[PDB]
Amino acid sequence: QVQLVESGGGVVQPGRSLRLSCAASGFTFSSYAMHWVRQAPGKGLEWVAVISYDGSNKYYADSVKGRFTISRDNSKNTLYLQMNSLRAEDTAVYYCARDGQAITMVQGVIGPPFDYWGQGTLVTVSSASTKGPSVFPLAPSSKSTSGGTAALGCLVKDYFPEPVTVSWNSGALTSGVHTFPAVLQSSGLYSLSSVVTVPSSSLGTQTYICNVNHKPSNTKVDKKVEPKS
Amino acid sequence: DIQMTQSPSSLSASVGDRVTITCQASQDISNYLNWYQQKPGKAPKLLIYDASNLETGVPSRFSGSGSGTDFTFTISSLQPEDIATYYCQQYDNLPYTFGQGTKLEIKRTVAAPSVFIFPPSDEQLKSGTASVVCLLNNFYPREAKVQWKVDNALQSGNSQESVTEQDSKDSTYSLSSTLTLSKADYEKHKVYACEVTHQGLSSPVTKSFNRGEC
Amino acid sequence: FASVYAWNRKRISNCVADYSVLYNSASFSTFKCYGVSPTKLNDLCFTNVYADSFVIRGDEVRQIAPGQTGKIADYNYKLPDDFTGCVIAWNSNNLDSKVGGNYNYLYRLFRKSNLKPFERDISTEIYQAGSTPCNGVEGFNCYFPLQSYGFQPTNGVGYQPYRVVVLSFELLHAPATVCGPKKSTNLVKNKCVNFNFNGLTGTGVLTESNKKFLPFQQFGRDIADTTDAVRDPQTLEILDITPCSFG
Amino acid sequence: YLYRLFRKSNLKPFERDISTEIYQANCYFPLQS
Ligand SMILES: *[C@@H]1O[C@H](CO)[C@@H](O[C@@H]2O[C@H](CO)[C@@H](O)[C@H](O)[C@H]2NC(C)=O)[C@H](O)[C@H]1NC(C)=O
Repeated sequence: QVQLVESGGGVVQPGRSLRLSCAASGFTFSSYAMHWVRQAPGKGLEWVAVISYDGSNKYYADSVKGRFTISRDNSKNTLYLQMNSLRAEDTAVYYCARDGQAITMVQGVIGPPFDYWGQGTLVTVSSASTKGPSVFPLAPSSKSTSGGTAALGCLVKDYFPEPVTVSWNSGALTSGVHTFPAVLQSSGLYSLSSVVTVPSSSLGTQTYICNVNHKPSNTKVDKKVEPKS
Repeated sequence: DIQMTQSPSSLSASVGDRVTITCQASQDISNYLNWYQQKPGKAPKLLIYDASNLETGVPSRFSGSGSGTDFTFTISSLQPEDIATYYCQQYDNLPYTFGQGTKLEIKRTVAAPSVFIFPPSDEQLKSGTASVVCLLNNFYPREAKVQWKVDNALQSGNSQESVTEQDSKDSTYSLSSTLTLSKADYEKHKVYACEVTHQGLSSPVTKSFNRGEC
Repeated sequence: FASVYAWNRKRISNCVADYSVLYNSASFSTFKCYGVSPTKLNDLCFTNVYADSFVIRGDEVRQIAPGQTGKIADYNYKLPDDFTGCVIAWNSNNLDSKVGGNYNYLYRLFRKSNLKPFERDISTEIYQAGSTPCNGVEGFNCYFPLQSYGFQPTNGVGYQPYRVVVLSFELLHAPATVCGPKKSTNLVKNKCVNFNFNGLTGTGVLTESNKKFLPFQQFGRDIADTTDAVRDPQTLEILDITPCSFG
Repeated sequence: YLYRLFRKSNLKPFERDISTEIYQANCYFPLQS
């Protein structure tokens, strides 16, 4: 039925070039329109580009022009966005959606616009490689202790390849375990810290080992957190 | 041809209420638009074509009002699985502008944070840098302030925060602020303090340690 | 049918209109009456009835009403704010929608100013959105003003074509015009009845007579000017009228 | 304040009619908000 799949995004340096892929399924592809829409992470949506039923009607946006181009395959139900002259600023997640209501574009008005069956992101940093993650244990302390509970955690910092995970005791503790959103430094590398609270009677008593796994690389390290010396 | 829309962004209410979002449109009157919801960690979703007339599947708690230059989304009878963003797209030209979004948040009883400060680990001081973490645990009003102080000097421009999604169990937030220094500059001061301000605190709480005191 | 941007306009005139065959036909998906509720149409008389005809989408039938806005009511077909007639609409997916798209049903989507009620505009000048003059060629901010519904048989309801007819009863200042079909029934003589011949109203007993009117004469009356005979308008026979016994 | 009913009775004086059986034959209802 009607659903879309997307691929072709990743990590590349600025100034380079990349083409995307927006494929269709179900419906007749060569009758509809196809949109391109994006959002920088933590910002709002923004319409990027559009083309008719392969009728060469772009009508690009501001700045975008002269850097972007649209190419759809009506015979294979796919669509490609190729971008050149990157800015190290158009790193985002990207979506393609169908339209049937434009004016100088697709013949006849049909159905609702923007049915939104896409996904797919693209990183444009200078990290290139997968800067391994450096781990420290943040010890439980009386400055973190209050009454019945005290908090301890693990700080995993300085890595580029965004998807990284830290578990507690091989996935055992689910109470109080809270991993905070990674932060992007000026150096260009990410960093985060995951913390969990545990009864203050149990400072060192049981096992609290953070399991750090970095999937783009192959890093796997277990770090124990104990009260301060 | 340049147009833009507005929104009363970042609202908050409780279960079983009525909300309103007003997308006022720019000059050059238009003709109906749309209303999208976006659960984070996923793709957006259509809810109402131009003006009104929702689609299928929607649980029919939604309504628009399209009369020229000022449209109002109106949801009646809130439901505990309908908190997301809400961006409205306006069409009828070359550049299809958008709104700004509207973050939604439930209502919970004022809860003060547990605060905790962590000094840098000895392993990191070998490497030549010092991260000083300060944690704020569970808390409704997210409008919390984290003031770092080093030897009683308020520190500006060497910290970063992040905050968790509102907790599905107790509807609280948690916040982590990281202060980053060089080993050299770290070793130049003594007291590291983290002063948290929050509505559930009658006066701010400071957690602090003294570099080099077991 | 006729497009939505150039609707038709038939001026129904002196006739016998039976809005009951309309009202009860149950084939209409929408039958709203505004100036006058529907059942009392076959009991009133006006000067002129106009009938306008066109074809729109399915969910655009709510802009054919007094006091609405939208691309249809703004500049395609505007109804005055004290409308009097009725609006009728029915789905026509099988007639007007054809596989591959029926691109012969257009509508206007740009105009300088909203229409006056019952005003019509079939021009085809290149619209000019921005300040730059257009000089009869397309381009940015220079748009062709007509779009076409591409109707297709596999469209969800609310995108299938609906045919619409707007009846507008008007009353200028003439002497009369079209009205409903006055009822009638069999007759019965030799009994005190309440009769009514064309508007001659009375009560009494009707017998057959030995008078002879003149072909243009429709009823008789005696000295003191009481009606004592009548002609009935279907047999062309004259009947004596006698008051019903009293004392 | 759900007033404005419509019926057959035409309501000879000082009587009031309360009931709901629909004037739907698209659809109608003898009540209006
Ligand atoms: C009115 O219409 C009826 C038929 O609908 C006419 O009735 C006929 O009258 C003639 C006499 O001239 C008879 O021979 C026929 O048998 C009648 N037919 C029926 C079906 O009734 C009547 O003549 C008409 N009168 C006028 C004035 O038009």
